[PDB]
Amino acid sequence: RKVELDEIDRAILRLLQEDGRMSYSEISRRINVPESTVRARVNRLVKEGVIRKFAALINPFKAGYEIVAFIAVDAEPAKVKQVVEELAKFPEVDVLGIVTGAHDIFMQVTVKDLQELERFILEKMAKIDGIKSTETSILTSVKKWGYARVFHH
Amino acid sequence: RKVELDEIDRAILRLLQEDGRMSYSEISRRINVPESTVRARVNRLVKEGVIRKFAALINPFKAGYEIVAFIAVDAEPAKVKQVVEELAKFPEVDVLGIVTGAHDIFMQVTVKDLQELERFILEKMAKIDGIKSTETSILTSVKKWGYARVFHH
Amino acid sequence: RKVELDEIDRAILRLLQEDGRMSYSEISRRINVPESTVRARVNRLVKEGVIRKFAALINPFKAGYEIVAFIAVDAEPAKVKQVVEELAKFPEVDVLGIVTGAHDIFMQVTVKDLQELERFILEKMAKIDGIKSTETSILTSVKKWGYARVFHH
Amino acid sequence: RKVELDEIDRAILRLLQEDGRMSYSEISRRINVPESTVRARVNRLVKEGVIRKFAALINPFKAGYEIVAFIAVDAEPAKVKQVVEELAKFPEVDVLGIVTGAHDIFMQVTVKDLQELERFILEKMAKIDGIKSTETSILTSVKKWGYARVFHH
Amino acid sequence: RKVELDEIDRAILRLLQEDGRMSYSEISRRINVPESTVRARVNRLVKEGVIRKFAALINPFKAGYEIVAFIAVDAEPAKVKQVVEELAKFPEVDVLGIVTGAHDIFMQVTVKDLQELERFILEKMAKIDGIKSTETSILTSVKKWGYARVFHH
Amino acid sequence: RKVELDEIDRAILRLLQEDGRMSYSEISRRINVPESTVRARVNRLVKEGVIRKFAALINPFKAGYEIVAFIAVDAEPAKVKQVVEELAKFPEVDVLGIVTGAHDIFMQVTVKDLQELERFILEKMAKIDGIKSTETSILTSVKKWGYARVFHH
Amino acid sequence: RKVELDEIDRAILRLLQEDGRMSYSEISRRINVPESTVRARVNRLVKEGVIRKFAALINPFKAGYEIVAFIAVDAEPAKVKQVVEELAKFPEVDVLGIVTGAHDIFMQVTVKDLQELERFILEKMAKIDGIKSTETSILTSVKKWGYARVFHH
Amino acid sequence: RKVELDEIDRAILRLLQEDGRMSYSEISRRINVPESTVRARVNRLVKEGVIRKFAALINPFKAGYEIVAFIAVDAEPAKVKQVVEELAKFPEVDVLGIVTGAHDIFMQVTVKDLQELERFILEKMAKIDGIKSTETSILTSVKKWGYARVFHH
Ligand SMILES: CC[C@H](C)[C@H](N)C(=O)O
Ligand SMILES: CC[C@H](C)[C@H](N)C(=O)O
Ligand SMILES: CC[C@H](C)[C@H](N)C(=O)O
Ligand SMILES: CC[C@H](C)[C@H](N)C(=O)O
Ligand SMILES: CC[C@H](C)[C@H](N)C(=O)O
Ligand SMILES: CC[C@H](C)[C@H](N)C(=O)O
Ligand SMILES: CC[C@H](C)[C@H](N)C(=O)O
Ligand SMILES: CC[C@H](C)[C@H](N)C(=O)O
Repeated sequence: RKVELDEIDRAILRLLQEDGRMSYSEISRRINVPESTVRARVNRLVKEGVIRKFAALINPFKAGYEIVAFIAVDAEPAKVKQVVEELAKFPEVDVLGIVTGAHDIFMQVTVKDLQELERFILEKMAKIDGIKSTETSILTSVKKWGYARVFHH
Repeated sequence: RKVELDEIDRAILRLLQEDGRMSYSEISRRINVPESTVRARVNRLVKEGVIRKFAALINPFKAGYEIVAFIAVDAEPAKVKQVVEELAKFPEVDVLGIVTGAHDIFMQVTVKDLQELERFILEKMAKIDGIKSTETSILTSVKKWGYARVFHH
Repeated sequence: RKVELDEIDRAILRLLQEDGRMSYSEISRRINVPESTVRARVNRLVKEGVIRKFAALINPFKAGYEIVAFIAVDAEPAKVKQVVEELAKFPEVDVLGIVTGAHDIFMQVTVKDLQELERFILEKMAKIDGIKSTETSILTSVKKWGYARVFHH
Repeated sequence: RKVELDEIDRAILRLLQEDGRMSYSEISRRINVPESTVRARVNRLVKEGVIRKFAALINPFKAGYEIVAFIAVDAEPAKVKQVVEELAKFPEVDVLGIVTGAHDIFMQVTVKDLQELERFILEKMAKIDGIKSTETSILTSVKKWGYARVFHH
Repeated sequence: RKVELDEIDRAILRLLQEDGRMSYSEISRRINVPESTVRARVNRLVKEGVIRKFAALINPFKAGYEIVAFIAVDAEPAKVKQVVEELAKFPEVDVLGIVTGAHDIFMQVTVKDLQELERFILEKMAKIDGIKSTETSILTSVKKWGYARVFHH
Repeated sequence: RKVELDEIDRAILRLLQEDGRMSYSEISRRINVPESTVRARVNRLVKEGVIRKFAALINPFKAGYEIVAFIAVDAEPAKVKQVVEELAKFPEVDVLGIVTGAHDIFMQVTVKDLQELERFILEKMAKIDGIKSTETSILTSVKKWGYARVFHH
Repeated sequence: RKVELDEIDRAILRLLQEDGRMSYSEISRRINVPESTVRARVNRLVKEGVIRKFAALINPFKAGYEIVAFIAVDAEPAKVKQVVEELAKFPEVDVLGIVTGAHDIFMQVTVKDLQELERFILEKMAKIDGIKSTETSILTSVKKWGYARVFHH
Repeated sequence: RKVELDEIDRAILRLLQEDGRMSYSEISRRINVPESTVRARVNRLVKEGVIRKFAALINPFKAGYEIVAFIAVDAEPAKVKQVVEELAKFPEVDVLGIVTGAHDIFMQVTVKDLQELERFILEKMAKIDGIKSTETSILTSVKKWGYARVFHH
């Protein structure tokens, strides 16, 4: 699973997290590596899946999403994988995985308001076979943002 | 807090989540809007903070990070804000906020292995005044990735 | 959903929470606004649903109700709305809503004694399809009263 | 503590919960009891504290309050009474009491938005000596309203 | 439900808790009341059910019972009463009732050893329709004994 | 700790749990053992502590106690024994021990009403050094009674 | 169940826990007991089952197992024994028993990595009839090792 | 940390878990490898720490230990490592590590009876600085044994 990375790969990844739209000319000047080996190394990082893709990181509060929430899901053990497959199709779901501990499934969701949160949980998620329970924790403030998939509804 | 957005702004945001390195020429062709109004609208989205920035979205598993975890933190009520300020300085911390529910603080962290996770929790976080308890849930698989800040240690 | 309110509307709402039977003559003298615009503004607040209605606020302990309790209900996710619809028909139920967190449904109930509480939970609520569990917290003292619907059994 | 009530008292209480502004003339016609004994019985109910007072029952969502929440508070056992005394002074707090179970103190609060909820919990409640922990459950919908004290901030 | 008691009744109850085999002659001397009114008052206390009966209070540890445990039972809400009826038939069960809180049913049991505890829980209680879960808390020491029904197996 | 018991001892214990005031004449007739060996065996059971004593078993509901409750206590680990010593002095406390599990101390209490329960928990128990938390479960009905120490306040 | 042991048996057991491959010659010299009575006593300890067997105690981390975890299992009460029988067949399971408390079944498992842990829980354990829930706690460091059954997959 | 192992190493480890006292002559015959390379490979496994040591695996129930328990420990975050260091010195503690989840520290202990368990928890563990809480789960039956360090008190 791990892809071999060297010092130059990590330097490129650091710059492309500073500014995802950085030119390979600018990376080249800053790490004293040829534009050409920069370009080739980025194409390999993408080809290998180290870079899934590039994105605009959106502030959902500024975009008019009032509700960013973490939902902990309890699911029938034999249905956990199928429940994750169904959850992944909703554009409200930003982050989704299977976890150790007291809950089986962990997700982050972004919705416009509390009535949209309740519709999402009770009219969409609750119809998935195998969901026994949900526990929603609503962010009241965010110090460090992750990734929000927004306006895909 | 909400910034006024129209149909064209949302279209641009959708494309810039598809490919964060999309040229304004390419957005212009795809939404039949001038490169020039595309450029001006993106500069306003960034200026207003709707777009925090652009980034490479990294697969931490492929980058050699074996541990992606959610940590729920219980903190002395009067210290919650100060605890968040201290937590935000660690490059292991990808996502960090204050939440409603049974826990006060929610975060995602990315570390190389279980011994790095324990060092992070017991030799870094545990020295913060006001942390009473931590509960770590380790991702065993991720269906939908968020945002990982990686190689900043 | 929000109804537009100005300074005078809020002043009227403050007085009508001080004394729900306050004459529009008395409100008029106290906020130096005409009885006539007071009357018209109250009719609009009621028409718009800002004022649901006026009520006597009853002390259930003084009325002979010994048990004021909060019940947290866990329900099958797909049945939560239908469970709330059935719960709303009981006159024991004063306050009833859907909530984020560890429980799905939150309610306040008022009953005469512990045997009436057990009959309510086990012979009325428990027959509702979709209720998995109830957790009752009994008020031993009330510092600030809400609203009790009483003698409707 | 219980005040002696008869059939006519309960009939009056039922009507004054139907419409808190009902004339004693109207109650008199509906229960075939003299306006005069109606008036005297209501004055005794108020004098005895059975009727705390009359109020407008406000829909906080329509009044522009987006957040109606139940907060469960864990407090140092020796400080529970003093914590309740301090909590009672905030106009955000609608309902407040001491409870049996896993939490010591139960309250309902009404605030304008999530940032006001966090300020209330972390900059007001958290400064009270003896509060160890809070757990907030946010109403996403209300089927049966209680009592909200609003515009007193 | 409450049976009318006076000063002399309470005095008799105090003495009959000091020594359940106390003669009415001895009670008569100690409270300066006639043996005859003592006898008549005890017959009424028994007839009315204030005194369920008299018993030897046994130390189960000294009787060779190593395990005195409290079991909290979670039951399907619609089956709680029937579950209690079935539980009451086992002679291992000393105390049994329905409770407010996180559990539905509370009991104390006395068994000879850990293998008898597991047989009781898994081969007797677990076959009752409606039991979803049990949580056993084993007494490691008893400061104040209640009542143990022993040698009835 | 275990005291040696034979078939006749167990037979006597069974009868003295049927009726704690049973004459040794009556036990003698029912188990075909001499009154004299019956008497000697009971004196040894008491001397050895197998029989702590005899008591009237009281129905607290009929005696006017409305509240029979189980309280789970969380205590500082180093103070658990001292907390039990202090708890044992209250006549409200019927049963008291140290337990395995999520709570340290388990007790049953009997008080007249909810205001007496709150005074007991907050003005008596809460002043004990080392009590961190209490969780009270109130009996709404009792199928099998234990032992209540009553009228000792 | 207990097998009679004397001073010499316990001395032999202490030495055979120091070094499971200790010669009976070496035990004989160290406890000043004949090789022959040492041999006979060890054969009886094995025959009686006091010594289940001898084993190499393996460090799973050094053997390339990255994941040593404790799994708490919640099971339908009537199926707990059958669930344990099925769990015992997996070579990943090192320690397995039935427990008092909030969980029914407790086990330790050893697997190569997080993806093997998830496959074990979701594709093997989850197919067992009667498993309602699992809670995995992953060891981040071990101060005192138990017993790991390794390379049996 | 991982030590390089081949097919022959794993075969030797499998046999030395079957019988920890197996002669290298017997391993040699069973895997068709020279006694001499068997001996050298075992000396390297021990030298590298893959084999911590060899031991008799004892059945504590047969050895007269009635109580095998798992204890979950909650500790002040800054003291977790020091608490583990102190816990490791007790011979009652068989297995001890730091864990992810709701508890910080996990251990297995073996003691003779319930009074020894309470003395261990309250007079030994509870005196360790930083222990906030313990939760003991007692094994009622063991299907698969781990490792018990016994008679070292
Ligand atoms: C793979 C983990 C599963 C889903 C569960 N949360 C557990 O801890 O065992
Ligand atoms: C702002 C929320 C705080 C931190 C706490 N989690 C609560 O629910 O009340
Ligand atoms: C709408 C909320 C639902 C009912 C659940 N309590 C949760 O937190 O996810
Ligand atoms: C009066 C009740 C106290 C505050 C606590 N909640 C208990 O159940 O014991
Ligand atoms: C009657 C009480 C029921 C059984 C449940 N324990 C509750 O608290 O609501
Ligand atoms: C003796 C038991 C202590 C008090 C705690 N309840 C535990 O389970 O470990
Ligand atoms: C035998 C114990 C069962 C499985 C459950 N854990 C209880 O505590 O009652
Ligand atoms: C290293 C883990 C710590 C001790 C805690 N149990 C947590 O999950 O975060």
